[PDB]
Amino acid sequence: VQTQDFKTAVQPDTNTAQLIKTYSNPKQRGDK
Repeated sequence: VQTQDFKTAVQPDTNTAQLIKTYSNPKQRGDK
């Protein structure tokens, strides 16, 4: 997966979030 540019209160960048994204939404762009 791709890390987000900055962390946000509503969507922080966490390891479990990326693990979930590996199958829920892999082709996601971290650009903001």
